[PDB]
Amino acid sequence: GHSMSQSNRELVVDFLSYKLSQKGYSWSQFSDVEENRTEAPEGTESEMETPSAINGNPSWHLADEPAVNGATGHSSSLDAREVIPMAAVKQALREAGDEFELRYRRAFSDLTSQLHITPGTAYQSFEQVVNELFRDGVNWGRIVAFFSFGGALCVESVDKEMQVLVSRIAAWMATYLNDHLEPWIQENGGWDTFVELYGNNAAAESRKGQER
Repeated sequence: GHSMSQSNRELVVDFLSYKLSQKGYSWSQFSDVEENRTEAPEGTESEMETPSAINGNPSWHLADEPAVNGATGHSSSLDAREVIPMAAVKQALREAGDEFELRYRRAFSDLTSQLHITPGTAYQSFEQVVNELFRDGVNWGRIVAFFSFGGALCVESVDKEMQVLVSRIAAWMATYLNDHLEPWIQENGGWDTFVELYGNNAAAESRKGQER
């Protein structure tokens, strides 16, 4: 709870909704909130019945097939006018985040049963499987593999009826940064520097003057 704990949490749900647009997932369950109230305490354990279930999804192949983009400018929505690394990193993590997982589409199959997302201790098992490819997460464009890793299990939410795991999979992904994963991030200037580094498409306009 410093100053980037809740600011770096909104940008995680931004690219998440852009990737669930091609899949066909309804984000109305996250806005209403009915799985984190009186549905299941700490998490549901009636979802995991067999390991031969969470490893296949009929909506895990929609990215490069339905009109693929070769990065022409995703930061054309203009969201860096709000200032602060929260709403400004919305399009910054879209031209390098949504586009990143749009090229190779989805190479994840048995990834749902690899980390296992069902109980409340699914966070510790998630940090072990993602750490295998997080050995080179020192660059601003290499840390994107961490966000796209926890954004591929959002399709198995409506398939296994576990809408409680999709509302917390993007929550612990943002808290992990504020925990101890912010060495070179806080050294430069949070995630605000990432907006003027990768997504400089909206920064090349030099704004206009909506303040004065």
